[PDB]
Amino acid sequence: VNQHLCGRQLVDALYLVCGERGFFYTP
Amino acid sequence: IVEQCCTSICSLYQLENYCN
Repeated sequence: VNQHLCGRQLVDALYLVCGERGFFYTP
Repeated sequence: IVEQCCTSICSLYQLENYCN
């Protein structure tokens, strides 16, 4: 429900905020 | 992340603290 859309927004934001550095996603 | 940025609204620095 809310967590899936929130995590999608989260991943899309981390991509930008990190750039070529990369990020880790742990729900 | 899903506990501190999903309930509240994280800023750009809080999201940058999750940068690998």
